[PDB]
Amino acid sequence: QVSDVGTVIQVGDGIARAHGLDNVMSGELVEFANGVMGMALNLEENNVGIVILGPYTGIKEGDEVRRTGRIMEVPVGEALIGRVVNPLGQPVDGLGPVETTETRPIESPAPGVMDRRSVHEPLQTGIKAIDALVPIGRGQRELIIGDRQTGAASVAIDTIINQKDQNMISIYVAIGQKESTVRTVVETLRKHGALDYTIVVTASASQPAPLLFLAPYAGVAMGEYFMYKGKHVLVVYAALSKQAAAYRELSLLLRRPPGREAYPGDIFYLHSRLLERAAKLSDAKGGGSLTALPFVETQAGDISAYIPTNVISITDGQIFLQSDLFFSGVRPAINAGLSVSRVGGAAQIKAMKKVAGTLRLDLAAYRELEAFAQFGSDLDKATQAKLARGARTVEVLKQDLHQPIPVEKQVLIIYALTRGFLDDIPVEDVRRFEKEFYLFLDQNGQHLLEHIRTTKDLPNEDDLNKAIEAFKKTFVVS
Amino acid sequence: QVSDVGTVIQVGDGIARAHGLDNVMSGELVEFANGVMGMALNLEENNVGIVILGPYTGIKEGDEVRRTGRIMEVPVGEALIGRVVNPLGQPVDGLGPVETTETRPIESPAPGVMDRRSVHEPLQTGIKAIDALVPIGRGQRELIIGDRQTGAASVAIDTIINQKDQNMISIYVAIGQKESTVRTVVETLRKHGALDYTIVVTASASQPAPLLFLAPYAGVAMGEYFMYKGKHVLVVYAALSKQAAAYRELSLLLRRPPGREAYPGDIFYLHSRLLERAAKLSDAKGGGSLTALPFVETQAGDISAYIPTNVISITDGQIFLQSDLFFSGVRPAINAGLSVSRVGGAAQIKAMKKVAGTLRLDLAAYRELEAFAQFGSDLDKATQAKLARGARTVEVLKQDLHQPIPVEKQVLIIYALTRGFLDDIPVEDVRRFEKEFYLFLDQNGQHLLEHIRTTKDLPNEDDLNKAIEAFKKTFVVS
Amino acid sequence: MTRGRVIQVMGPVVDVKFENGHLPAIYNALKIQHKARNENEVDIDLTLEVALHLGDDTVRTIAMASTDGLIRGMEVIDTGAPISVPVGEVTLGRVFNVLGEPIDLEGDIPADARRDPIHRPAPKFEELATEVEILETGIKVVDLLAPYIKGGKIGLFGGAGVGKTVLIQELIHNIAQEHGGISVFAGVGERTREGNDLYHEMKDSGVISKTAMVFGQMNEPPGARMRVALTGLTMAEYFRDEQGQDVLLFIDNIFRFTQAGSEVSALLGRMPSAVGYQPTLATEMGQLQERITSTAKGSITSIQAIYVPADDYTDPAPATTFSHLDATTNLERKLAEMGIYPAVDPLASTSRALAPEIVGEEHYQVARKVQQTLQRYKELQDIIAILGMDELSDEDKLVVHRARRIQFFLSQNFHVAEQFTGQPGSYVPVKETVRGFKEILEGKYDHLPEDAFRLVGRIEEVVEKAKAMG
Repeated sequence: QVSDVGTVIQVGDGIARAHGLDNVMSGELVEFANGVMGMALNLEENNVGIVILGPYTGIKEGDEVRRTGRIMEVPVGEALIGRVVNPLGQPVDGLGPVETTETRPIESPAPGVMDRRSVHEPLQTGIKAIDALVPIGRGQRELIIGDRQTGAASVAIDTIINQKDQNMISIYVAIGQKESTVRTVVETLRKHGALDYTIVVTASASQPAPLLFLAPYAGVAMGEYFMYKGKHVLVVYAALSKQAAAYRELSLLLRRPPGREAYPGDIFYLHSRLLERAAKLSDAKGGGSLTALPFVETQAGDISAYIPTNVISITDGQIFLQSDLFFSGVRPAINAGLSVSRVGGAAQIKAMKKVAGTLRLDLAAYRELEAFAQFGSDLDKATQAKLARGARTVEVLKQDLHQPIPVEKQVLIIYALTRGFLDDIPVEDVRRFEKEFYLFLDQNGQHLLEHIRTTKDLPNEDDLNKAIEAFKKTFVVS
Repeated sequence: QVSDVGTVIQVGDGIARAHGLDNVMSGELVEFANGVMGMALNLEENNVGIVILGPYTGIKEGDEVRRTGRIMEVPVGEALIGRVVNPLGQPVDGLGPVETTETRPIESPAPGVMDRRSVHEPLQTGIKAIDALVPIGRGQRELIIGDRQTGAASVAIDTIINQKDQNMISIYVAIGQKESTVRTVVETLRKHGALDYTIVVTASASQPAPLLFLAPYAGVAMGEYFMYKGKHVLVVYAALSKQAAAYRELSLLLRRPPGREAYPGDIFYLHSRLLERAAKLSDAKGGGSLTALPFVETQAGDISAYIPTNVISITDGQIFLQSDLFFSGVRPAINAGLSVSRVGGAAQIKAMKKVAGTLRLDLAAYRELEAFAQFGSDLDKATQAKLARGARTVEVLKQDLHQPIPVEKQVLIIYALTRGFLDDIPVEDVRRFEKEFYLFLDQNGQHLLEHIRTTKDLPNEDDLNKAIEAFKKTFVVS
Repeated sequence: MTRGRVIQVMGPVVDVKFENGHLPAIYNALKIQHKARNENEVDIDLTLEVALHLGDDTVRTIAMASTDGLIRGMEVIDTGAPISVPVGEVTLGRVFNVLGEPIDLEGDIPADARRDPIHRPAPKFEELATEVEILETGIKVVDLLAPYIKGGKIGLFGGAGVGKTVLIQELIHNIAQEHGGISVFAGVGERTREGNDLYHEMKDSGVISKTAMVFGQMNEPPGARMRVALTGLTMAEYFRDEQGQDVLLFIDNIFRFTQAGSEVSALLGRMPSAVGYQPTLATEMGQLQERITSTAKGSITSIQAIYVPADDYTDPAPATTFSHLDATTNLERKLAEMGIYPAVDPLASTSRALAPEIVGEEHYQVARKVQQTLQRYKELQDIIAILGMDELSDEDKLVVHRARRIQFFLSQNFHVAEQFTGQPGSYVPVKETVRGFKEILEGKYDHLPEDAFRLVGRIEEVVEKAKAMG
């Protein structure tokens, strides 16, 4: 009777309780007779509280529990790119096993205060509205908050696609999403060719609460390897709201007392410990980076809720999506009223900075001119010109699905919009105008595009104006 | 080995724990040492949680507890008609004992889904408003929800009395009512002469909680006998809310885990098990039926509480009573705006069906324009006509107490009002007009009354118009 | 050994004890058959399912029926596997309770029939379909405005007396006729008489010859009221997998399924979640919905009725359900009062399939045009009801004309309504209905009376009827 190997006592709702295991450490990995991994949380006087990471149907009281001798670990390596794995690091797409050699602990200290560094490089999200009003740096932790069915996932896929050539790895972590949705997302990513530099970690709804709770930590742990080696990483958590729900269920099962809205008081620490690893290292540490874009699901557009407050406190800034404008098919409203990028602004290149101010002012004016000002024709002062120009801006701010616009063409079209060149063409032809504009730049604007791509600054205003005017002459109004 | 005997361990608040009784069944009947009855609820590994069914002050720890071997059962038979009985089956009105020779368990399975037939016969309550707008058919379980002091017991008593001529047997179950109110109700029923076909089951507020918990089940079990003999039964409970309160108190005392509003987990199961035994049997089973009219009281019209919500979800429709209208003076103050009866339509005779719809639309139209009556600036042809029609219809719908109206006279007056024949009578004399019209119809309308009675169909419209014209001519305006 | 004995009874929750080392696994089923040895006993036949292991070789189970008459000491027989339900063509045209025993009087299933476990892991990642498909139902409104996805979940709102049963019957009949796919109805927490009436209606209409029904009545314990949905789903999964054909699955009420889950969790004794619901609400819903998918050789599409508690769209149960839905159709009293069927709302109803990448740019544009025209008509109705058509301009008069024509054309005849009308019904293909709607939008048929657009379906029947009255 040697007690370096445990024995089960109680099993229920995914939580076991083994007896023995004298030399076990808190957080070690234990594997049952079935082959299911397990977490060891509480080391009481006699028994050990075990959390089961998988199907607990087959584990019966009286089974034997073994030790592995390793703290919570995840396989990491270059071979992981292009695969789909569960949070434990096992492939779920078939295609053979994975050849990994190194691992990293799930819980690791975040970089210290001296190690970090102020972020100064842009992250081209390929969306005109975002890159104009709410720019994102390469070390930021920006929240994207909105209701359901508001194209948030769409934004995620465009952001991942646009990095085709910016030498940046990416990771998409889906929490509580439907398996069919995840499969369609993987298929469209493969179709657009992004699987050469991405990794997908999935945790569907059918999977247990421990896996739902552990997935984001696994994702960021995978990221940290490249981050410390010296590359740049982008990580997109899907539903921190569902992760919080899974943790709440786990807590209430472990008999801990709840707090506000039945949430245990540990939820803020749970979120902060995760998000705080996203930082831009100094040049001495290696020059790496890691940016995150978590989402949150709200009800009826209510920011007051506990989880939105916690995440908005942790994050650098938020991007709000308005549900009402989603009905009109537009890319959901990037509401400039609540959207803010406190860290950003220093990330934007000067070329786009030169115009972002006038876009912000114009959008503020047009949005401030409500339906009361829209009523009637008594508004005969410059308000009519303001309304027409604002309508031009709103029409040009729309985008298609999975259509990343390079920053050069973004700044070109936005300058043409600002400098009055679009004040004459009716608002119904702006989209075709943009399309032919891109074609014209592709066929002739090589000098302008090269200059912007190389110097990150506007070209000669006169030359840009004359090229735009030439396109205007060659354009035909419907 | 103690097998049919046991000793008491703890006492208090009507809850006793006994040691032994190893061969007892859950829900059995247990007799104490001094003759007090008891039912065993919880069967633990060493103690049997017993609930005391009487004055428990006479039981000391160490008392002898005996076994009976009988699942909870109530006396039943034809001798119970015209008596007042507590749920245990004993008379509380003197007048000697009963002669019930057969008993049945209080817990029986409900009739199966293959033994039921769609409801197709009317239940004549004699109240014009409900009989015209929210009809009740035999075999339907309809809920009457209202606040305190809103004539709920009044409506119950009228619909009990009105069954004098038909074949129905009615059972009145008093839960938590004052003994004074129960005595007055019994006396008024005797004076009206309804005691020759009714049974009253009483559980006063002074009685211990288990009796309140058992009263509805005793009533339903008493009714099911006449169910399966082939008759028609109507049963009324006053306080499902108070029964739920008693059960909650019992469960909390027996140390069962609590849920919403400290209610035990199976309160919905209790209510559904009680109410689902009311159905209309198929012809293979004899053709019996049992309709239930439970009452629920809401404080300040809060139908959002747990018990009202559950009963609403269980039952087939609501009849709303309005405190403001009752205070204003409207009797019975039926809120026809919110009341609904899903069974209705098929529950009415053809004569009433041909007339109900027009009056329903008239009330619906008038209800939304009640604010127009403050000013005469109303558009006269439509809006003022609607106001006059609505006032006349409401004044017709008012009624006094303990005077049920036969269906023929109901449909007569409804037809007269619907066909616009009353637009001339002043709105302050319609009640006198109605009484005089009933008198005149009793005088010489016996042919139309007989035709309606024997065919359930409207009489000849020409003769009806001639008779109402004659009465209108002979009437005098005050 | 298989023999075990009872030691604790607390209402619907019962406890068992087994010889050490022979404990049944979780979710298994325990059969109790007893004969009254004397007159102080009652015959009992009860089936329990195992939930928790409390240690000490004891097991905490819940009951599927009344627990009265139980005695501490009865033998308990272990089946060794979760609840088993017959599957195959024998299930069609029958009515079962949660345990797979027929409720009707047609007779007992032979014991040799193949049976399957209730609980089952969700289909793996590999087996899922790689693209989205559109389910062509043949009902003009739904395949135009709010299309149904092969393998998706569809929410259905609406109260009583609106034609919900008629719509269900029409969907079942059309799907059977045009796809060779059976359908299964699962009445979670239904009213008994309403279920009986639905059964009678279906039997009279003749739809029941190609369906299988599972009924869980409101008088059943929470265990059965939870497991009825799962047994219906495992009935449908056999047809999805072995037969390789598209199937339809209905659920009478899912909010009641969640409520039963909460009640059983409270009985088990876990601390309640936010509004008193069980902590495991999300994972229970996930384990239910995740098996309704579309694989490489079949599909299951689900039509689920939802009742919102206290009319609050942010309640946890409606929120959790809406996290899964793909489309929504709303049934309206007003459209019911007007001579329009199936009285589905053309504005409140919505979908996820309404995108050019799925249905096509032409279909999308036609749908958007219809939406905006109907919205404009709704806006003008309020002023027109008080001002008369005189103040309406020529363009708005044309808009009102076209909107009335469109709104009346949205109606359809049904194969179901033949028993009361005589119209042989219609099955309108998507291409035909979109072409007809575009042509009506173009104004080609503005000279016809509006009543010629009433109950035809295809666009040719419109002109034939119009010629019929001349």
